[PDB]
Amino acid sequence: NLFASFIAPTMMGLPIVTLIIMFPSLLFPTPKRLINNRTISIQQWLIQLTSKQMMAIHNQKGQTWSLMLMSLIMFIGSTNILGLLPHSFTPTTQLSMNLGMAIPLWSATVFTGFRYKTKTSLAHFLPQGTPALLIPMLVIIETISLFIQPVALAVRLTANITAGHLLIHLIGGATLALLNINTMTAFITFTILILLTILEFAVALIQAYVFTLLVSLYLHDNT
Amino acid sequence: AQFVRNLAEKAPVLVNAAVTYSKPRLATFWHYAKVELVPPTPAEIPTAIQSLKKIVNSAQTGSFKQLTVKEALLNGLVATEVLMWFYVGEIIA
Amino acid sequence: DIDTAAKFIGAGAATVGVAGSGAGIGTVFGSLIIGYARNPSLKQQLFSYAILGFALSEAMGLFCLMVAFLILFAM
Amino acid sequence: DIDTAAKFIGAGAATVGVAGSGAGIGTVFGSLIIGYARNPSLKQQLFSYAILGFALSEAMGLFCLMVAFLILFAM
Amino acid sequence: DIDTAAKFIGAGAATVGVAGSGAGIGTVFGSLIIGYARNPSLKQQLFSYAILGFALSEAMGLFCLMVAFLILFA
Amino acid sequence: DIDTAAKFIGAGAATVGVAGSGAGIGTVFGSLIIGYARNPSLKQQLFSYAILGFALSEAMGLFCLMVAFLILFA
Amino acid sequence: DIDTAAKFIGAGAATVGVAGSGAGIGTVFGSLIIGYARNPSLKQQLFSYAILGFALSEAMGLFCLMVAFLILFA
Amino acid sequence: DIDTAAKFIGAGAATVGVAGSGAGIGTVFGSLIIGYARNPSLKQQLFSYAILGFALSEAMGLFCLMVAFLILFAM
Amino acid sequence: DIDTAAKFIGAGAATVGVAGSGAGIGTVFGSLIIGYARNPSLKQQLFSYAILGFALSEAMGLFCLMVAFLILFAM
Amino acid sequence: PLKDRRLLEVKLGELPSWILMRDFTPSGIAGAFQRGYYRYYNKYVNVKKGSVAGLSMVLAAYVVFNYCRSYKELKHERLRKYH
Amino acid sequence: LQSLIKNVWIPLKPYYTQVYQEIWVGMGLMGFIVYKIRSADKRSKALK
Amino acid sequence: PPVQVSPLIKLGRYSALFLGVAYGAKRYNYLKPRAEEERRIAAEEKKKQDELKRIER
Amino acid sequence: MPQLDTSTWFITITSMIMTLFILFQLKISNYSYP
Amino acid sequence: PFDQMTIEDLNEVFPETKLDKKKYPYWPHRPIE
Amino acid sequence: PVPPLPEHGGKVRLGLIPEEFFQFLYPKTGVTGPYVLGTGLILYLLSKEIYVITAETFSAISTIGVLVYIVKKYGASIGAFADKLNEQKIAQLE
Repeated sequence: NLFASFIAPTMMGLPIVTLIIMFPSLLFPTPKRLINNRTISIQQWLIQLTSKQMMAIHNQKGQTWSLMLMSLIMFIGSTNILGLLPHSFTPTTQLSMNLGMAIPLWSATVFTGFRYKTKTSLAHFLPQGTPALLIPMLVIIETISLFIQPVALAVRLTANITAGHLLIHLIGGATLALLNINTMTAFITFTILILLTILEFAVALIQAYVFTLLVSLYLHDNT
Repeated sequence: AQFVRNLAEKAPVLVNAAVTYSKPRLATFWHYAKVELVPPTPAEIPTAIQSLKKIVNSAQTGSFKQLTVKEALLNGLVATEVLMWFYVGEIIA
Repeated sequence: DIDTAAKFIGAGAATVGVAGSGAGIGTVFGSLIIGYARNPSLKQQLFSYAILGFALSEAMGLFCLMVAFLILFAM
Repeated sequence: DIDTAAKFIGAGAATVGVAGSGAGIGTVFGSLIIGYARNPSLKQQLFSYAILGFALSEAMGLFCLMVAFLILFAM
Repeated sequence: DIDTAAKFIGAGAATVGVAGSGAGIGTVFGSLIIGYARNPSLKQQLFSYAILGFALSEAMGLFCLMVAFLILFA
Repeated sequence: DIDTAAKFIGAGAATVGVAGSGAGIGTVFGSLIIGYARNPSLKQQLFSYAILGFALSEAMGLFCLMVAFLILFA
Repeated sequence: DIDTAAKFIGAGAATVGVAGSGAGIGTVFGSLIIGYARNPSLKQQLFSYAILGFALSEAMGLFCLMVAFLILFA
Repeated sequence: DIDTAAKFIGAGAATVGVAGSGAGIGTVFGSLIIGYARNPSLKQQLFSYAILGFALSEAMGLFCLMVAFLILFAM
Repeated sequence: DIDTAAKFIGAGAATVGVAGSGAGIGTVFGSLIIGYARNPSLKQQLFSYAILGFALSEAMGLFCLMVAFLILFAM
Repeated sequence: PLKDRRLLEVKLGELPSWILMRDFTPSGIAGAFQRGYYRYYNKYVNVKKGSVAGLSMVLAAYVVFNYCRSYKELKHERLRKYH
Repeated sequence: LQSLIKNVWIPLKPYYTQVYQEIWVGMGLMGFIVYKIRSADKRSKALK
Repeated sequence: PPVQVSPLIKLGRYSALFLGVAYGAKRYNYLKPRAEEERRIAAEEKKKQDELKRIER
Repeated sequence: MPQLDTSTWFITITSMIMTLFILFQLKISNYSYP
Repeated sequence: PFDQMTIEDLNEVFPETKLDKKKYPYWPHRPIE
Repeated sequence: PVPPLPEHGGKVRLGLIPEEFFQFLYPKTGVTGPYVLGTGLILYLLSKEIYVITAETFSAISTIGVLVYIVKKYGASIGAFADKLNEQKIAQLE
């Protein structure tokens, strides 16, 4: 009845949904003059700021991924906001997109970690000088909770997003239904809805930071 | 509590001020709406019927087909304007 | 009917994953009131790191409520 | 009726989320006690974050509770 | 009847929560101990805050018990 | 029967509102320890407070279990 | 059908796995509040030591929900 | 057969013995945060005594997972 | 027969008892990490109390685990 | 004095004259979408005090787009039957 | 396509060659997995 | 500053207004009974379905 | 769960790629320094 | 003036503002000091 | 070698629709044509149920209320913020 909004749309028998995804690309235009208008100066400052903040720890080699990380976070922070609107589609909640955005990165990090620093990357499986009583019962745990990385790295975001849309739909429905009965309950649930809406405006970026930070330090480790 | 009730009394004064500011803007709208206190005159009916017949003249021979677009766009938009009032009457129904 | 009541039960069970969040919430607010009581200066960063955990707990709370609905209304 | 059974059972076994509220309440009021015993000055700001936690934990409490009363009978 | 069973089942399962009361009061009087033991000049103030938290969480648990009951005597 | 198993499991469930009281006792005692280890001279009052907290948590658990007994013999 | 009602039961039961994660997350970030207030000159390392644990303690409930999904749809 | 039904249900409600590991590890890592703050020159021994704890938390939290997988596939 | 059903249910339920074990163990190691963080002239006695607490909690979980295996392989 | 004029300039009689003087190849489709975007841009955005209306339009447009996309699945709950 | 290449291969060259060697492998793995899963579900529904 | 109507439109408007008022009253009258009866007969049908599941539960 | 009607995964993925690794790496690649 | 100019115009007026492409081929073509 | 900009482009009514519309319509009805025009367009959409009402309606209402609150309270602050960044780059270079 309500999983509808997650159904992949095509106004007819044609491939449209690849336009719901590139639309954000032009809410972030590119400048050619030196000085520019507001909407560009603002985002420019924003980005200088966020980079200077997050890419501090990384070493010099690891400082080549700034583009990828900030583009990742910008794209996602756009999508997850835009999806808020009345009748808009969230191309992230299509779990497949999240898997295809998670795996390659994690794998390529691990591969940089095992192409170089072979012995040491192998070593990170054994924390330093642990009791020699339990080695296997530890180098099993580390190596199982490694492969667990991308799976959660995606699913968290996916379901986190989904739940908010579903909850707002349902609360608004029960709002109308109570309006059938009485007046004040409707206002109660409407204020509830305002709160939820703000909270979603928030998580929709919290998760971007989480994502491209997890990745940043996963590169910090296996660089 | 009582202070909130006192704030409500101040809010009531603010609401009176809100009514006070709205009334002159409303008075300007009233100036446009003050033209008729009774139904419209049947004096210009001749002018309107004659303009209608002149439209029919421009139509029958195929001479209005020399118009520019913007004019016809305008005409059709105001036509649809007049039209919406039909559904408005349905609303009354 | 039987599948219906079973959905009901699974829902009433999945409801409970919110306690981790309620705890984490009270916990981190206590931690904040403290770390401010003995350093009222850097309130700003303390509050930032408060809500950043607030979110990472409500996330899982709503994971659980989401699965509850996912079952109840859409299998 | 079996659906009636599962409805009452869902209500009961979903009315448990109160644990989050309780634990967070305890933890927050304790953190207050301590941060106050240290510095008796900023009592206002401290009690402010205190009320924040109070109501923000009762928040998830009432979330769970309204879901219970959501699927009690009215669904 | 089957439902007559679910009656007591739920009216009993609806008291799992007082766990919260337990953990709270514990942490509460713990922080109170520490208070009086770090600044004895606050005894009554922090005792009042303690009875506050006590009442609060005890009420949570006991109204959950009222839930249990109203389920019992549906 | 139907009420037999009903009450059986209702009590086997309500009997779990005790772990919180348990952990509460434990934590209040840890707090007593620290407080004393700071100010070893107010032992008496620290202990009065702690034993009170114990009374309260134990009371809550005992009520949650009296529930189970009544379920048994409701 | 009972043979799938049981799947519903099992998944609805296993949902609650992430409560431990809720806890651990809140706890860690409170501890980070504190250890940043004490010696504010180590935010960096004290953050790198927090989200690590966040990852750990989330993984260990996300697994359980994955298992609930598996039980349901396979 | 309802046999397989309750087999499934038992695995599902037995894999719950991991919220322990969750909260335990949370608390452990917070303690490490602090005990590094007040003494930033014991990092090494500190991380070692932290891993000693993380492991024997994860293990006894995972035995429930393993028990569910076992009881399901074989018995 | 349904005896198998109820036995599987009760066993996979009773096996909850390890949550507390994990939680305890974690809190234990956290406290120890602190206590040593401030006071490193105690290593031996510290470690000893630590191991004692670990064993106590692990055993208070082992009781329930072992009796679950009992209920399964015996009744 | 000109063959090609703004489609508003041209008349209805020569309407097809305009329809046939203009091109239709996809290159001439990109070379139209671009003109539209750039009119909007250089008129409501690239100004030193751009406002909300410099942006709100495209948002409330995308809205109506994704509403039209969805009309089909919404004819199933009209509160009243005979409209 | 000349405008296309001169817009998306002048700047983006040093990235796909020097840095991103290791992500394309991952995308191939992604393709592997998606193939496997679509095949599995296609199989299971071909049954029913 | 009001702008006098180009009388054509002042004519075209209120006529259509009252046309629509009449149309609405006519629709209301003409439509009430059919819907009343279709719904009442559907109520017969739903009572029959109720007794069906009563005897064919 | 309509995220499991696998029919559409190919296009979603390919478009995500096209975007995340082309357009933004064009736009943001042009931003400037203070 | 300033507003009538571009980044290349700054390459023109100030070669010391130049973001050289050798020691820092990548983006943002210089480190984050 | 680049051109400058205006001070502020096409003025707008309700922050959403441009005015040029209104003027283009001035000759025939002058002032109170567009408003009733839109009112009728909308009462029509609503009457024939080209736009059925549901929860998403109120979701849109809430988001829009939030947004207008934000702008009507922070707009000029952000405007001067940005002009400040501009003048600041000008100076820090100049």
